[PDB]
Amino acid sequence: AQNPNCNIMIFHPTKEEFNDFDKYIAYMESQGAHRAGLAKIIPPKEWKARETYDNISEILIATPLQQVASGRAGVFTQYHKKKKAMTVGEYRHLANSKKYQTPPHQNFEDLERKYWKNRIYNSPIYGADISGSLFDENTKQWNLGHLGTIQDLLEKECGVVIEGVNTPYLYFGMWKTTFAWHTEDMDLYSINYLHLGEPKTWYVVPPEHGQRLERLARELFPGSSRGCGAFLRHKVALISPTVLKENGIPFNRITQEAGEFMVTFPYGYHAGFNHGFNCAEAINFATPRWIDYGKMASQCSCGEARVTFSMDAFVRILQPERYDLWKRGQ
Ligand SMILES: O=C(O)c1ccnc(CNCc2ccco2)c1
Ligand code: NI
Ligand SMILES: [Zn+2]
Repeated sequence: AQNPNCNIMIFHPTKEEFNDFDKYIAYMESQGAHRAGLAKIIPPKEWKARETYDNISEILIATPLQQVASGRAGVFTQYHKKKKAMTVGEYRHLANSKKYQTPPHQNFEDLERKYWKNRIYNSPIYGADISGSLFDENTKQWNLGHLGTIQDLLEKECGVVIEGVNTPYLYFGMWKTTFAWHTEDMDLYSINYLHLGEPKTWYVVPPEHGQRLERLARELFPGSSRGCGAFLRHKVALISPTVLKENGIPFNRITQEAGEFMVTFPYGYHAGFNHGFNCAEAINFATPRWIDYGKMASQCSCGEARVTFSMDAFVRILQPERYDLWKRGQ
């Protein structure tokens, strides 16, 4: 079996290998990449997402979210307070202000230490889940707005035509902005491209050990667990690497830099934080290997989790027994 220790693998495709997205994902899996839950892909040197980032300041962040923490430094929840709209130019200026800017630090490890020591004491503002794309329409390889749709994948694999669309989202970050521990909707894959700015640090649990993370989360967030059997779907829980190590949870970490892709694999729990002002683009995708994960994915039926119209069909076709209860929640 390839990659038995479930290490995060890093790939350097050539421009020829970068031509067929599905083929390359299958190749990575042939080398065991999926066992980690996360892989890094460094694009060929000939490739670019677009010409420049000089003309992005007039994008609107209609609902910036202030991420307010509760708990202890290594075990906390965050809630999202809605703020007034602002442009990307205004947001960048805010990110770079004395109140919000990245502190002096020696290296990535020092900044990680500062994050976990100090995150709960601040409330950074995140520009999340903004429908759109920054890929040039003439970028022909790994263009996140031009991937095969999940609906077409389900149809090719299962023979059922369904409604729904699948489009990319933009994420504008600043120092300490945080993505909580989660898997993707329906335990899909994701692909994430860091277009511009400062790095993003990721934590990931191997899919084969996801239930270990779930068990710890139930113990660490007992009221949330009583409220919902799939409360990690709420995307509010943070657990530090120190706490994970104390509890024997297998995980890995890696830092993504501008110009790099990350792929998350089905049922790979992940979390992380931004180093400073940045912009990422992400989308969910599927392969034939996803279908059996989609059938088994937990669902939030308590009303809290934010679900798109497109998830209806996935639940309806893959999880007909659950559909009734899940719809009552949505
Ligand atoms: O803030 C982030 O950089 C971030 C990191 C990881 N996971 C996510 C959310 N899931 C991916 C996805 C698929 C479509 C849109 O997002 C966000
Ligand atoms: Ni994600
Ligand atoms: Zn719930």
